[PDB]
Amino acid sequence: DLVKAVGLIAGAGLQVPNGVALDPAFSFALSTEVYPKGSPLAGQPMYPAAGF
Amino acid sequence: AGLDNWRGLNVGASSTVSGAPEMSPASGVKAIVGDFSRVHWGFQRNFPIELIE
Repeated sequence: DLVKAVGLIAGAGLQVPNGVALDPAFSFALSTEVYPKGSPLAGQPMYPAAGF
Repeated sequence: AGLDNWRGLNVGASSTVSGAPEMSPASGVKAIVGDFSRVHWGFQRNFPIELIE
């Protein structure tokens, strides 16, 4: 939903998004997945989450 | 942010490739790829901003 949300604003190629307001009940709803070793950005949070 | 390089090519992004606001029904074209050295273009004369009163 977050990706589709930022896609809704940045989809037309207009209005570059920045700054995200989250809710505490929605911060935990996000998965704490992290990029593997193979790809770059290794050891970096894939989502805002709440555990980091 | 729109990537500037893709597989060793030069990538530029603008609303001219389809001409969404300028054209009316839109061409529907999403991309134009090729040897852009084959197209010769230039300003034979380029004026600055002129104020007429």
